[PDB]
Amino acid sequence: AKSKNHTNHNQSSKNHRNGIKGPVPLHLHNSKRGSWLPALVNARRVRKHNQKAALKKRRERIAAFAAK
Amino acid sequence: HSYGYKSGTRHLFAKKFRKHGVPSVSTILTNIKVGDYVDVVADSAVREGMPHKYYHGRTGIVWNVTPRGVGVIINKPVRTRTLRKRICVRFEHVRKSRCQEAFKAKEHQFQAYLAAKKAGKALPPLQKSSRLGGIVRPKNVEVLARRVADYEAMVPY
Amino acid sequence: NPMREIVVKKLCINICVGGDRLTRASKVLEQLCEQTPVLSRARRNEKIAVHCTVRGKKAEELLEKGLKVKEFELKSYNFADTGSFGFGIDEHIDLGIKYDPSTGIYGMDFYVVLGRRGERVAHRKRKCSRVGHSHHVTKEEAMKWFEKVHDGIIFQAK
Amino acid sequence: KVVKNKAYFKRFQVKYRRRREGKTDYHARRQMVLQDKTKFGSPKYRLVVRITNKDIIAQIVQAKIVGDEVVMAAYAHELPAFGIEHGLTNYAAAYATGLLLARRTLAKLGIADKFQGAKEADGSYSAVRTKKERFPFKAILDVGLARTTTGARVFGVLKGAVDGGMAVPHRPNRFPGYNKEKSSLDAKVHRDRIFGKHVADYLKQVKEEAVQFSKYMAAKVLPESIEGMYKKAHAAIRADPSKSLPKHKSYKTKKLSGAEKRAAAKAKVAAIRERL
RNA sequence: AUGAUUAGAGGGACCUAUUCUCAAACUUUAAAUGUGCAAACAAACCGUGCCUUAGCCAAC
RNA sequence: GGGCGGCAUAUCUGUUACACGACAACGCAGGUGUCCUAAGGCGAGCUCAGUGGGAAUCUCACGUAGAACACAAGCGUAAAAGCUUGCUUGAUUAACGAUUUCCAGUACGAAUCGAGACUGCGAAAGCAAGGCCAGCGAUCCUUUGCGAAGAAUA
RNA sequence: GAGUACGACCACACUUGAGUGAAAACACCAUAUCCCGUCCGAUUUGUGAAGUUAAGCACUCACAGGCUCAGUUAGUACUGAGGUCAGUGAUGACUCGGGAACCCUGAGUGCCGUACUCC
Ligand SMILES: [Mg+2]
Ligand SMILES: [Mg+2]
Ligand SMILES: [Mg+2]
Ligand SMILES: [Mg+2]
Ligand SMILES: [Mg+2]
Ligand SMILES: [Mg+2]
Ligand SMILES: [Mg+2]
Ligand SMILES: [Mg+2]
Ligand SMILES: [Mg+2]
Ligand SMILES: [Mg+2]
Ligand SMILES: [Mg+2]
Ligand code: NA
Repeated sequence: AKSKNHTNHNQSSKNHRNGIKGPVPLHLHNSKRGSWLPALVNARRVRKHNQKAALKKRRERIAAFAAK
Repeated sequence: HSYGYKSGTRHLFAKKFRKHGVPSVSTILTNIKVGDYVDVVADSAVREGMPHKYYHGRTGIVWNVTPRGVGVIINKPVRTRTLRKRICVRFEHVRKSRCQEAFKAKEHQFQAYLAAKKAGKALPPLQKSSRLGGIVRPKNVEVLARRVADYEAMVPY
Repeated sequence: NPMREIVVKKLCINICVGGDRLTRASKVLEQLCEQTPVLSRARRNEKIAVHCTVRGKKAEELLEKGLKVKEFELKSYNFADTGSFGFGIDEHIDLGIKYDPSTGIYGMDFYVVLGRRGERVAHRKRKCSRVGHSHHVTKEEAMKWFEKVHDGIIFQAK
Repeated sequence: KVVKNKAYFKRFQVKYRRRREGKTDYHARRQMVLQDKTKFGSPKYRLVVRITNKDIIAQIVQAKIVGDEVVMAAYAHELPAFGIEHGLTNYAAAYATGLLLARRTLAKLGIADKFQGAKEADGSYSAVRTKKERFPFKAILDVGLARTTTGARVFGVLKGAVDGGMAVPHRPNRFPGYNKEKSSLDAKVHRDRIFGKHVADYLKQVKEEAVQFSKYMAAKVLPESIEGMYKKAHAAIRADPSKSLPKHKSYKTKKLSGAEKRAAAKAKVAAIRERL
């Protein structure tokens, strides 16, 4: 037989039942994958250097604390 | 049935009257950085890197810059959540957004006030509420009334 | 002012053949102007006509010859509101020809473009603009120029 | 029927001011001004060449939203402070102006004496050094609306600047003496055009003629003394580039105020009413 | 502007100025209601502070 | 109602549609399964449709696009996105980069921003991995191409 | 007070008529042996400087046309919210708010930079 195909009648009610959740903050899930490759490569080099500097800084902090 | 990529864009993707033409040199010279707020507005005279019609008139943050293109993160509700859609456009379809102009002005004014108070200078006088009462001394006082001529006049013929 | 002197800018000799006839026209025109013509395309893309563009003293000499051919038969309606005029003299043999039997007589259609010095302003690439209307040649000015040259303007309607 | 009616003006959109003045090709200007958006607006310079009827203008320009910024200029009308005092719009003059602008900008940037270029002009082609030791100053060439024909003087200014220490990216394809058949350059022809030997030959012919070259013939400018003059002008440029030519009234008209114009119109109306 | 449309007026038709009427697939203009973004705590601001980078820039 | 008819069965414009987006009818007006080595790419010159004056097609002025852009429509475009022309094959390859549209936020089809190779055009900045946006296809099976040579005591 | 070159915004800058223009420019201009390109040194390319502001260009004018900003149109048209409101109904007013457009009329008729040069 012939019946009703489309309606949006109750749909915004359903969508608002558990609300329209807001977006994730920009500081979360900010993956750089797929962005402009040269800048990505340079930033990776800087990040490797920064990890090494953090390791040295913690080692120096341990030594200076042990000095006291 | 027809749902094309550019379906229903007759008036959306059209130049305003006597404002046709290729984008301008200021658009070429504007510098776009990652983290800038931009308005996504489609330029109908380019037809390269043009955003889908949904993103016309949305504002988002730049996540990526390529030599001729801009990646913008745009909020898009779908069912019960809003996604963060990363669209790719040419730079001609973004404008430096003014959505934070008032907030930047407020922060600047607060820094300026802090500097002045540190220096001991004269703070600007405070604005006053217009809603407080007071004496009114009228210049002209007229009778507000309906007259015959109003009903006579607002009838045509 | 010496810059208002009216001069001849070009002559546009045109043969409208409408094959070997167009080749005979091309050879005749080249022999008559010392300069290679260009064939025209109609509008369906065949060659219909042969025309040339003459400038300098060659153009003035050609104008003298053609004017002698018509013997001052320039009606008033021959002139135009642009300051140009022309005339068609048939059987080029009137102007010095050789009558090679391969290429017979041919009805060349002369046309003359009269203009004032300083028209480069409207045709140069950089800063192209419009010549002032005072600097344009009028129908009357072309009349005066011609009547100074060779005379013979008799009014007509058709 | 009328084309230029009221509706025509209502619907009309004017071109840009510099387009309807016929000065700026805005497609070319937009492509010349454009940079990679990843450069984030780092400086980019156009080498502007505009040869007028009597003068050659060469500028180093930076595009800014407020208007273009001219860093250095050189003019072929300033060449007689260096010797050459005639033919200020020929190929040798264009070359000399280009070299002067190159030396001026390199001295103003402080990198002069570190980028010299070709001390002696040989007319040969050497590919520029670009990012695409210490890289030389780079500007791109802006010919404007000029026809880029082989041998044109705009590339003469280009060559002068290149010999002056610039890195203006170019191929030798439009230098005089380039043969498009062999795909090669005759450097000696370019040298001769640079030092003005074509002008000297034409001047010698004009002297043997017995209007052209009148200021030449008013001086005693022999054809054989041209090339040395251009060489010495090159040297004088390399010596002192800051050198130039040795060194309130109003003609504006009073526009009448709108009320005065209204009074004029009312008076004309009164006169025409009385006269009829 | 594009299309539809009645009638006169001035230089049978054409034009010129308008005038009777108007459009879901016409529009110069243009609401109300809407719809993106922002409104200081993983952020932003200041120091021309330091380090790092095969990133940009002629260098800095 | 079913049948007959039609395709509203995959799909593109304009309108329906209510100034974000979404939105149905066997609603309306029409398209699509092709076509193009140039009708693709680039550089350079030029300006179109129509008018008016003039020469038993050629000329000079006007001309905001009223033309054209393969094909339906909308949009866009004038020193061009149209016309002509010169030389080209970016209609190739492209390390499983990212993304939009449909959307379950799955594929397919079409797009968009890229990184590398090798190139075309261009003086250059640049512009091109088809002709913007419709023009198309899972598993299994069949079938083709790639895994040149020369080196290594392993 | 001006000019040139490059410009940003892109008519308050456009269009049509007339008028004036110091200096320096700009440009008309003169010419084709060479580079180069044309049926045509027309365009374009090269070389130049005898002349001219006649045109381009710049400023002025027009009870000019357009354009820009105002006002009027008008709290009108339309519209968000309301009624066991009126009316047979089409519709309409009212209540709490938002609020146009054309016609017409007033004013205006480019402006801001970089460099270099002339008064
Ligand atoms: Mg159902
Ligand atoms: Mg629109
Ligand atoms: Mg809506
Ligand atoms: Mg909508
Ligand atoms: Mg992938
Ligand atoms: Mg796919
Ligand atoms: Mg591309
Ligand atoms: Mg393509
Ligand atoms: Mg095409
Ligand atoms: Mg494409
Ligand atoms: Mg397609
Ligand atoms: Na590439």
